[PDB]
Amino acid sequence: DTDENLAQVEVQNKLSEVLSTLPATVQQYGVTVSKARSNFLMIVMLSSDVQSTEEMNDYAQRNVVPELQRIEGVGQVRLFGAQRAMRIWVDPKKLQNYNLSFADVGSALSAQNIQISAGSIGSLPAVRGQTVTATVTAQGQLGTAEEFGNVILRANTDGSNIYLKDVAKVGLGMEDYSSSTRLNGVNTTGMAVMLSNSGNAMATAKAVKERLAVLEKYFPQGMSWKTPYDTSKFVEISIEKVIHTLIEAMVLVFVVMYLFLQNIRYTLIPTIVVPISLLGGFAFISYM
Amino acid sequence: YPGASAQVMEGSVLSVIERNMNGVEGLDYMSTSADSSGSGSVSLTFTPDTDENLAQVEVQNKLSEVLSTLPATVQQYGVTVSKARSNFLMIVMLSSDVQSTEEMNDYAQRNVVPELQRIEGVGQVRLFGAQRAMRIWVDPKKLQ
Amino acid sequence: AEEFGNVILRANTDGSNIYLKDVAKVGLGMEDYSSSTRLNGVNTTGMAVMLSNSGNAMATAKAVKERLAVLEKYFPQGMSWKTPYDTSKFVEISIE
Amino acid sequence: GMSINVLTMFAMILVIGIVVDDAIVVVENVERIMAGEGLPPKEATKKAMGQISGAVIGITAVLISVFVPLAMFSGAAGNIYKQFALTMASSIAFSA
Amino acid sequence: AGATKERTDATLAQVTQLAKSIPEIENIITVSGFSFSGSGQNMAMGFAIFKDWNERTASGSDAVAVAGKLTGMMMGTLKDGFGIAVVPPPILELGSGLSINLQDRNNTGHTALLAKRNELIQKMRASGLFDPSTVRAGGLEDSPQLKIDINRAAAAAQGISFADIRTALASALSSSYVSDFPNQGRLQRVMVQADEDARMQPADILNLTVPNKSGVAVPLSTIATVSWENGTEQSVRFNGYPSMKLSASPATGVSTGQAMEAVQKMVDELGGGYSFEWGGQSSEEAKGGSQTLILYGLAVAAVFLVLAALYESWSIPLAVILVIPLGLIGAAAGVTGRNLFEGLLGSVPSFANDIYFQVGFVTVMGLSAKNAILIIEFAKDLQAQGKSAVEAALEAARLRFRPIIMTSFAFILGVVPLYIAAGASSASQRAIGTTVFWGMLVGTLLSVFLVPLFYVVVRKFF
Amino acid sequence: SPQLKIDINRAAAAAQGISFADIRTALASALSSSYVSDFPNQGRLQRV
Repeated sequence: DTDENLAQVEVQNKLSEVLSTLPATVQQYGVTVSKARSNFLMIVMLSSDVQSTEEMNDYAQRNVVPELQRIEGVGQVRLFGAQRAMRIWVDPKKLQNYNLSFADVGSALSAQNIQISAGSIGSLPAVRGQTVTATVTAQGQLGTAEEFGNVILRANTDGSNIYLKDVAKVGLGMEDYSSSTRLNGVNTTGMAVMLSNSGNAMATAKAVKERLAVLEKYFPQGMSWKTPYDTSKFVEISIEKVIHTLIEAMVLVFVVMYLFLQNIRYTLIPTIVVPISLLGGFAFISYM
Repeated sequence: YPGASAQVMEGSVLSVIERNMNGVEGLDYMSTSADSSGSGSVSLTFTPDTDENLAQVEVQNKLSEVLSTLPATVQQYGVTVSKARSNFLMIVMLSSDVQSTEEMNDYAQRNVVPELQRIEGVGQVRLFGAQRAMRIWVDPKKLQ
Repeated sequence: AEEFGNVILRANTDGSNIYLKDVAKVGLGMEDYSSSTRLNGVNTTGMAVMLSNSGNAMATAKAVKERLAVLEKYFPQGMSWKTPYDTSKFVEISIE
Repeated sequence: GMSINVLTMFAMILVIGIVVDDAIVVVENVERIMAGEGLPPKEATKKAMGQISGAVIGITAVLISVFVPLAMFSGAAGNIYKQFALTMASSIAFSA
Repeated sequence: AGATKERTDATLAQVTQLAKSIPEIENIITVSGFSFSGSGQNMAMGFAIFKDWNERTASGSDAVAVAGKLTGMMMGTLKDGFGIAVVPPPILELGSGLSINLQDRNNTGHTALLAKRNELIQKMRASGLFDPSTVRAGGLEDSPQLKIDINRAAAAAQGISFADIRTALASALSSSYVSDFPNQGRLQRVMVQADEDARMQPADILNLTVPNKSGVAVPLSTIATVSWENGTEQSVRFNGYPSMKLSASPATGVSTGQAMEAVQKMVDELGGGYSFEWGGQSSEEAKGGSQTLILYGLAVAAVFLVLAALYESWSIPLAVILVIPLGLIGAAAGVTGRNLFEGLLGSVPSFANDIYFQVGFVTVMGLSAKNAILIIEFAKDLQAQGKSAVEAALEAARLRFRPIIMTSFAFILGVVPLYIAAGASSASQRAIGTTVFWGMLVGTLLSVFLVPLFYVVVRKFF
Repeated sequence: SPQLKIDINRAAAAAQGISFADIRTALASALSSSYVSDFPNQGRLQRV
């Protein structure tokens, strides 16, 4: 008896009661709850020349969450790969060289890279006859790989500073490096949309392929979208089959009746009866 | 986020929630309003078929998954979820002579939550002002 | 507030203590100081009730005004409640 | 389950004529017959109901038919339309 | 911009003064810190509630008139503030809302997106497709902000960790939540914030002494620079993309079709990688008026069918659905006729094709069908007895004249209280008052003469 | 699968060794990465 609405959130209920006892690394990561049909509706292969797999995975995350999760029917979209992160690759030998460690570099980034909020001038409460109220900004967040390399791991007394530029190779990489997707050999990066428990196949896949059609207009060009996997085409075949077969059976039934009743007047009526009686069934179908 | 300007508020807090808010069922569209008052908002308007019960709590679902990555100041404050019609039914003006605005706001919080939120129909009561706190006003010169 | 002023910020070796009474003005204030409400000029403080998505207008407003009626009995006196804004009166006009 | 909207009352105020319409159609026809056929209150009504019953059925069915599709709209204007149409469709059904 | 509670409560004080110069207004409620656009020290809004409807019965006492008078007073006397009074929409919201949300679908600078926002605004004002006036960027204000540049070279030389700098600026400017304390049987908040004398001077920002690693108190003056630049006071992210609200309207003179059409092309013009979308208010549900041919499609189909069901032919339904425009010309001339009347003396004629005209017209179309059904059903009986078309039609019209008058004129008179209705929701009560009254009067009149003709025209052809 | 098993006698930790916590930080951050903070990348808070 399907009621994913009451169950998914009673699951989140127990997990909200649980998250604290979970390891600090896991709790920082976050444990997700999903009412997920494990079946794949369709894949959307993104192939580009100027872009790379890492780079596409960053813009994939730019058209997939705002747009491909909003679409009706789809209750989950799984991206093959990972959005890009600031990967820092320390060398343990250069660590023991300066009498350093992983705890030092970790704390270094935890200190020299923090979100700082100041406040405002002439905020409330204010003095009498104050004139201007203005917020003040300060940035304690490193944005580029170079700024991450110039972070201090240790300050020597003579004025010399040990940088992450010395002990580590810093740059933009991915969060994970496990999943490898390939269309016909070439390195492509596809997105798999799955159905929620109220998900369709023709209407949903129609929606995602004509939504991605407009999405492509705002792509960094050189970016194309192919949909090899598609179960909506199997459904289209079914409605093609119902039209063709009903035509075959109807033309057939007419023939036997005309061959027996031997006049167009006699035979024209029961073939006019069947669309009416089947349309009646069709009405009952939408009702239930 | 008391100190957060518009951009810091939008980026460090509001944008973190939004990225998890269209996995919610029947999500028609969503907007975000981050201002310099140290307050931030993100609205999720749903498709016409009304079921606020399933939606409000799927919102809380994603936000329960989110609260940890949010700034320590915000997480200590707490981020609230509400199925709110923005229209004002009525205002209840409390006027007193012996009492002051600060003092009334303390007893306002004494008759409004136990009583004016229990009442059927009302799903939100907004108090104009704030309940009283132990304010400590340090002088930075006496600090140095 | 007095107990908050006598908190130690630093204990000197001779026995002297640096208090918050010295470095700060401590007392009861508000959590925020932004919103300013005024009825006809005088400094009043009103409460705005909004409807849930299953909210009425006549029944709800009736309920809150006759609930606050009994609530006033337990008020620290000198405390009066006025309801200038009211959309239930528009409904009463309709049934009239 | 619909709370009484304003338009619903408009109906019943507009409709109030149309509920009398059938009562009028009947009462006028017996009155015509109580002058034309001019027979005792029972026999005149027999002649009335015999010539005018189906004529009343007409009025009912045509108002019922024309008023139902105003409801088949979804949305804000759809809600208001469906309300007014349903309250009418009920009132005419009970007048019929 | 750069406003504070003092100047705001000063403007609000002037507002309360002007509102209390108006006898229609009973009470006024001024609230500083909030407006429809946004929040802050510059934002404020007032609720000028009126006296009873019964007293405000004179030309210039309607909510729109006081709104216009008050706004005019403020625009003339209000110092240090843009103040305007507007009237609340009847239903849907519970002003004319037009929400475009120009989002950038490329990671370009916010400055470029708002420059393209103003570009969209400017080009839409210059164009006639987006009819002039009602042009205003929705959201909030741009304000001069302070920008503390902190070189990490100073932090590495003799400076302190960024964390301590954060603690300094945050706790000295925007208070710091430290713990909970028991107050009168309730756990309240304890908050630490720097004095007014400090966190209010722009130059004082550097004067705060951050705790160096060695227990030294060092001012920001040695490690930081303050830059008096500009910045937004409201960041809007619509649908995952940072957007901006701008306004432009085609109202009471031009259909919204062409404007909503050209605007997509407008957004296409700049960048090409920029997009827009729609939000809005009651005016978006006002759009639900081009769904009408399906209404009357289902209407005349249901009537034609039921007619062909009861009367058991196809000529009579055609003799009745022929009568539906006769009530239409009556309702339309009634609305137009009252828009004529009200415009000559002292009022602004405000009747139109609203929902009350529509629901009222549906009624009229029903009653007219009833009338046509009545006479043509009797003439249907009379054609059976070999009575000629003109004969059967005349004897029918002769026999159904009195009841038709008796019913219709009981109804036409019955909606006169709605026709003359005043007070609360009077605009609606009179809207459905006019369209029903004149729609049924002219409807009945034209029908009662042309319906016996309708039988003769139809039956002599069928 | 063939796995590696690091046996750590607490006698060594008590003699000249370090707390188990630091050993955890070492092995975890040296083998399976360590999530330290968030950084602003092209208008989006990503991971470092």
